Amino acid sequence: RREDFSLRLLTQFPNAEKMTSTTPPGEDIKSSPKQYMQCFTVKPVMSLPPSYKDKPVPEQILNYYRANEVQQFRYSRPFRKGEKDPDNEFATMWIERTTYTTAYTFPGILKWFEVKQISTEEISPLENAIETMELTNERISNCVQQHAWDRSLSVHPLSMLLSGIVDPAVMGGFSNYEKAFFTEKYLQEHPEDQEKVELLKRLIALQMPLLTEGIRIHGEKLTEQLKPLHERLSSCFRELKEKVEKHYGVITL
Amino acid sequence: MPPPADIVKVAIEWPGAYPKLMEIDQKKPLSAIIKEVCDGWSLANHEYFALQHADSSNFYITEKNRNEIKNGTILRLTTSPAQNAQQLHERIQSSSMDAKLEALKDLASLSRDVTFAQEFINLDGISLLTQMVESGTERYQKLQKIMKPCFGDMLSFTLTAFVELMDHGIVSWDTFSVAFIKKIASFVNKSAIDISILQRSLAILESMVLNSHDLYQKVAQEITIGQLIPHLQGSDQEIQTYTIAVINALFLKAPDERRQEMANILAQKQLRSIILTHVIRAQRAINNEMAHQLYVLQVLTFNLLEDRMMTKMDPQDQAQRDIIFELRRIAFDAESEPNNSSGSMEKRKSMYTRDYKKLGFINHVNPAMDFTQTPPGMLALDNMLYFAKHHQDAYIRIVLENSSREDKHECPFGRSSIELTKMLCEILKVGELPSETCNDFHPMFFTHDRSFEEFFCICIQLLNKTWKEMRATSEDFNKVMQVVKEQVMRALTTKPSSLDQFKSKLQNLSYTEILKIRQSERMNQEDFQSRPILELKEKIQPEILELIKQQRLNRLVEGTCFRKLNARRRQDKFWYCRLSPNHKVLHYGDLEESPQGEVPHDSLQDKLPVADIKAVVTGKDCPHMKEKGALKQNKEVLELAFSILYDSNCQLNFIAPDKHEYCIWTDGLNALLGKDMMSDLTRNDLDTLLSMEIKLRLLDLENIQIPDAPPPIPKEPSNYDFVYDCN
Amino acid sequence: MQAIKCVVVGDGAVAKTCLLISYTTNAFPGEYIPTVFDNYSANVMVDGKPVNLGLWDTAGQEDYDRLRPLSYPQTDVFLICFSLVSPASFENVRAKWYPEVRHHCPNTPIILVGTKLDLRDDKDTIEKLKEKKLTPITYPQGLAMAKEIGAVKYLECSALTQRGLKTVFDEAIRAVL
Amino acid sequence: MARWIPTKRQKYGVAIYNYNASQDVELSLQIGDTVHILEMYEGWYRGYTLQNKSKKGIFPETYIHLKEATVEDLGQHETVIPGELPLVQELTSTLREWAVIWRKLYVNNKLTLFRQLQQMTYSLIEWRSQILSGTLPKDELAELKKKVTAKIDHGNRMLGLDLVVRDDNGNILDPDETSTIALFKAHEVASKRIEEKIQEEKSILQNLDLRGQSIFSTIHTYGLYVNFKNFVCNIGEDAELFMALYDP
Repeated sequence: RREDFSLRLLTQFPNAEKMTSTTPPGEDIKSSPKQYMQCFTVKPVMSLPPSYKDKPVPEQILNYYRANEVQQFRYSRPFRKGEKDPDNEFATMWIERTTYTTAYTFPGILKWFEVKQISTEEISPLENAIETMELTNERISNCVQQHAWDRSLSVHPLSMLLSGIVDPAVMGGFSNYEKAFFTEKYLQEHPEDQEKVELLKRLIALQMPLLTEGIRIHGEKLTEQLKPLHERLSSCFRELKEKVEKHYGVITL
Repeated sequence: MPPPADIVKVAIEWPGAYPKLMEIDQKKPLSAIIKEVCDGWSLANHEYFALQHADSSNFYITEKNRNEIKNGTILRLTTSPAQNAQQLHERIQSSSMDAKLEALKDLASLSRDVTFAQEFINLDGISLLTQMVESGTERYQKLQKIMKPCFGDMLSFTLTAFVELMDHGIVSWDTFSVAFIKKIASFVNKSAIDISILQRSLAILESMVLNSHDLYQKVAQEITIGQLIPHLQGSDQEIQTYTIAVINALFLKAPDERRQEMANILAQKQLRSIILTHVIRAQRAINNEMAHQLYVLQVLTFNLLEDRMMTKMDPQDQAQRDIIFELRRIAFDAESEPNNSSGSMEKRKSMYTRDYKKLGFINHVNPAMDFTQTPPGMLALDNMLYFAKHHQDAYIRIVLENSSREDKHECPFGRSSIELTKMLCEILKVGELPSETCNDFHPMFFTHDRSFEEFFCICIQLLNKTWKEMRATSEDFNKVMQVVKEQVMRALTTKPSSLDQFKSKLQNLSYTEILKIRQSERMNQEDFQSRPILELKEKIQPEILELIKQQRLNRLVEGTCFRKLNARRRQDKFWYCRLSPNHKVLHYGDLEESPQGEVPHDSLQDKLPVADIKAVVTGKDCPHMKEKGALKQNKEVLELAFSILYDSNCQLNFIAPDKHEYCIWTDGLNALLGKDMMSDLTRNDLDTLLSMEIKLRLLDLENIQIPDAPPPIPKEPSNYDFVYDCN
Repeated sequence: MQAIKCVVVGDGAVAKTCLLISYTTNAFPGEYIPTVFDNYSANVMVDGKPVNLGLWDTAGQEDYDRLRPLSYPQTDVFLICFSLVSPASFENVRAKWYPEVRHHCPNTPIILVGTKLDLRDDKDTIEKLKEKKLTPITYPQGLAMAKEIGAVKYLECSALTQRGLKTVFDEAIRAVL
Repeated sequence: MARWIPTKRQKYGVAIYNYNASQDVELSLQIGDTVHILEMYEGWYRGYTLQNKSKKGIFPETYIHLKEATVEDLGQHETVIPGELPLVQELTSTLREWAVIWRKLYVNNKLTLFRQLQQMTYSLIEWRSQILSGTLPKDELAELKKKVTAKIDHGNRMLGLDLVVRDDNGNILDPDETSTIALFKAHEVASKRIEEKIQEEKSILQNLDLRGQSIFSTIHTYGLYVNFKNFVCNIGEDAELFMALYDP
C-alpha cells in the first residue's frame, strides 16, 4: 500500500520531508534547498493488446496485459467545480486526471523510471457519472464472467456487489443521476449536453441486462442464506426494471 | 516475580496467649491463618480478630501488611481493625472518662494504622472526636472546671487522634465542627497551658490552614499575632516551632495585600528580633525545623519585598520620578548648586549629561532606565530611601566619590545600586518562594528588620573602598562587581550572624592579606587536582563525551535481543533493536526470539525518529508500571523498564536484558535527545580516560614544573616587521 | 488464496464511508473519490499469503436494522465505529449498536475503532463542544468502554490523516488470521 | 609580533598551561602542546606547531617553558643521563601513537585489551618519570631498558605496527642505515623476541610452572624461604627444633 512505499523511500533518504499537495509541484521548492518529495499511487493505463482488438479473449490474457507493458498513467483528481450541495457530492466533482507518459514500459531493466511527459484533463460530473457507472458495470461483468468459467468459487463478493449496487443505501446514486442530469434544470445548465444524459440513459439501459446476468447468476449460485438477499434483489430489480422502462424513460433492449 | 520467604518461623501471640511457633506459609488467604491461630487460642468469630505485629507498630495484619512478617517478629493476634474501630466508637464518644482517656491514647497510637484507618473512617470516629470534646466539654463542666489538667490532656489526645486520622484524608478534612476551633482557640487565645495541649492545638491551627483558605480565614480570627508570640515566649522549643509555623501559614494563605500588612506587624511586634533573641543566640536550639522556621520568616520578609522586586513599575511616573530626584539631591547636592533641585527640562537634560557621564549611563535621557530593569526597580529606590533613613553616610560618600569623576572609574549609582540589589537578592534568596528545601537560617537577617538594606549598603561601601584599593573602572564594572560578589561569598560562607560580625568579616575580606590564604587553599586544592590543568582538561571536554555517545550509538545499532512488557509466556523476551546508520530510523519492536539478535529489516516497530520521541521515563516512571492491572510487572526490572514518549499514546514500555546495557541505551537516546548521559559507566570511563589523557600531556614538561597561575604577557613589538619572516 | 466478509456500522453523522473508501482507494488523505455505491472490498496481503476481503458497508439508521441481520451470518469479524469528538456517537453505540450487535453475533471477534482523532484534538472544535457541553472525550475512557465489552481490540484512526488507519485494518484482517 | 630570529633554540616551543586565542594561531594550550618554533622574538615565540607543522603559534616567552635545545636530548646534552633520553622522547612519540590507537579502540568492544593497554601504559609512564632523573644505577638502566623495549614491541605486535630494532641504548642506532646485514639479523632477533613473548603470553595464559623453569634454566642456586611460628603443644621441658631437608 501507498505509505509502506513512502516509508521505504524515506528510508532511502535523509531529510525525510514530504510534499502534501500531492498533485501539483511547488515553485519555491523548485529552487529552495531541503529536498522535498511526494508519494501517491497512480493508475496503470490499460495496455493495447495487439491483434486482440475484438477476439473472444479469455481472462488471463487481459489481466496480464492489465498491469504490464504499460507506458501511460493517469491520476484522478477530485475537485469541486460548481455549487456544493450538502445532500450530494456530485454537483461539483471535476476530475483533472494527469497523464503520465514515461520513456519505456514496465517491466523494464529498472523497477522504476522517470516520466518523459505529463498532461492533465478536466472531467464533467456528467462524464464522471458516465464512465464511473460504466466501469462499475464492467466490474459486474468481471464478477459474473469469472464465476461463469469458475465454479469451485467463493460466491461471497457477488453478494458484496449485489448488496452495494442494489441499494445505493447510504447514498442514492440513481436518484442522484436523475436530479443531477435527468432533471431539465441541468438541461438548461447544459441544454445541448442532453447528448450526454442520453448516453447515461443508454448506460443504465445496458446496465439492466447486465444486472440481469447478476441476478440470474445469483439465482444459480443462490444458497439459503442468499435467499432473503435475493428476494430483496429481485424485488428492487424488476422495480428498477420498470424504472428504466418508464420512470427513467430509457428505451430498453 | 518470585515470592519472598513465605515459610516463616514467627511468634504468634494474643494478649494472654503463650506463643506457639510453626512454619506459617503466607500464600493462603489470611482468613485461614487467622482461623488456625484463633482455633489454637480456642477463638471462633475469625473476622472479628486480626493478627498484628507485636512490634512497636501494634498494626493489625491484613493482606496489605503481612509482607512485614519476618522470622522472629512476634505476631500478636487481637481484634480486627473494624472491631477496633467499633470499640473506639463506643469508648471514644461515651460518657466514661478514664475509658475515653485510655481508649483515646489507643486511638492516637492507632491512627497511623492505615489498615485500621480504613474501617475507622468508614465509622467516622473523627466526628466522634468532635462530639467527645465539644459536646463532652459541656456535659462534665461542673467538675471539669477542676479536672482541667486531666481534661486538657484528654482533649490533647483528641487533637493527636484528629490530626493522625486527618492525614489519611480518606475522611475529608472538615470533620471537626466550629466548637473544635473554639477549643483550639481557647488553647491559643488564653494564657499558658500544658505542653501537649498547646502543641497539638498549634498543630491543628496549622492543619486547618493547610486544609483550605476558608479554614485559613476562620482560624485567623483565633490566631492573632499579638497572642501568637507568648507561644514563642513559651520557652519550650516545640511551642516555638509550631507558633512560627503558624506565622508562616498566615503569611502563606493570606493575599499578598494582607501579606505586606503581616510583614509590617512582624516588624513591629519584634517577631524577627524576638525570635532571634529567643532561639538563635539564646539557649534554645536550632534544629533542622528551627532552621526552616527562621529561614521561612526571613524569606517571607524577602518575598514581601518581592512585591517590589518582580514587576516592572513605571520608570517615568512623576511620583517615583520626584522621589528619585530627592534621593539624587540628598545624595549629589554636596557637589550641586541649589538651582538644579527643581530646574527646567533642558537643565534636567544638561545635569543628566554632566552628572551621568560621570556615571557612564548609556541612556542619559532618564536615569530611570537604570531602574527600568527589575528586580528591583523601585526597591533599589527603597534601598536608597532606607539609606536616607539609616545609611545616608555610605549613600552620600559613595555618591560623592562617583559624583566627582567623569572617567570610567566611576560608580554608576543608579546602575550600581540596581544591579547590586538584584545580585544580592539572588545570592541572599531575597524574594524567593519559601520552601523547606533550603535548611539554613541567617541570624544576620534576624539582627535587623532591614538587614537586607544594610547588607546592600555595606556591600556598596566595601565595593567602593575596594575600588579605591583595586582602581576599579566601569569597563570592569561587571568584573569588579563579580569581585564584590566574591567578597560577599567569602563572607556568607563564614556565615556572619549579625551586623557587627558582617562588618568585621567584610572588612577583613577587603583585600588586605587573606587573599594569600584563600589562594593558598586553592594551591592546596590543585596539589592533588591541578586546577589550572583542570582548566586545560575540561576546556576541550566535548570530544571524549561525543565519542562515547557515538560509541554507545553504535551499540544501539548493534543493539540486543531487547525485552518487552511481561515478555514471559512464549513471548519475545528477546527482540532486536538495530539503529540503521540513518540515525533517524530504529528497527525494533515485537521481534522474534532471536539467536543472533539483529536481522536488519523493517522491524515490527520499524520507524523511530527523534521527532516523535519526546523523552524517556525509567522503571516505576513507566506508565505500564504505573499500570495497575494486566501490566503489573514486578519492580526488580526497574533497572530494565523504560518508557519513551512518542505520539503520546504509544509508549516504549519495554524491559532491558540487564542494567548497564539499559544505561548505555538510555545514554544513546539522550544523545539523540542531545542531553547528559545516564550511565555511571559513562562518567567513570570519561573521567579516567580524560584524566589519563591529560596525564598523557605532562610528558612534555616534566622534570621541571609548571607556573600554575597565569604569568604576565611579555611584551611584543606590535608591528609585523619580522626580523626573521614567517614560513 | 481466500476471501473474508466483514461488516462496518456507525453513526450516520460521520460517514465511515470516507474511511473505507480512502483506505481501499489508497489515495491521498482528504482527497478521496466519493462514489455512488456502498459495500467496499479490498484484496490485501497481510502476512505471507494475500487474501481478498469485502466490507459490508451498511446504512446505520435503526429502521435499517430490518435488512442488516440478513447479512449477519458468516460475518468473519465486525467493525463497530463512532466518532471520538461525538459523545452523541458514544450514546448511539453504547445504547443501541454495542448491545444489539453483541446480541446478534455474540460469538465473533469485534474491534471498536475511533474516528476524527485529528478532530478529537481540534481546539476550536473542543471549545465548541464545551460551549455546547459536548465533552472532548479522550482515548483512556474509550479504552475503558472497550474493556466494558472486553473487545478483542480497539483503535482509532483519522481520515484526514490515515493515521493508524493502515494499522486499524491490519489488526482487522489479522484478527481472523 | 615582530623582531623574530632564525634559530633552533625555540624547538622547545613548549606550553606551560592554558592560553588565549589573542594571536591568529593561539588557544588554551595543553601540557604537551609543543610548537616547533623558528621565528624567535624575545618575549614571544611563533613557529610550526606539533599538531600543525604547517602553521605557526605565537606564544609568550614566560608562557613558553623554553629550554635551550631542540626536541632532542643529547645534542645540547639535555639527557639527565647521556643518550637514553632520546629513548624516552621516542617513547613519548610512541605514547602518542598508543593514544590515537586506543582512541579508535573503544568502538569495538575487545576493551580488556584496551585496559591492559593502559596498564602497560602506566608502567611506561612511571618508568618515564623515574628515568626523568639520574635515579637508577646503570645496570638497572640496562634491565629496565630491556623491559621497556619489551613493552614497546609488545604494543606494536598487538597493534600491527612495525618492528623497532636496536634493543640496547637507542632502538634506533641500527636504523642509521649504515650496515645492511646487521639490519636483517636485528630484525630477525626482534622477531624472535616477539614470538617468544606472544608464546609466553598464550602460555602463561594457561601454564604457570613451565614459566618458572624457563626462568631457572640459567640460574641454579635458590633459597627455599622458611618462616616458623610456634610448635603447638605443651612439651613441659626444654626442646630443640631440628629442621633439615631429607630425600627418601
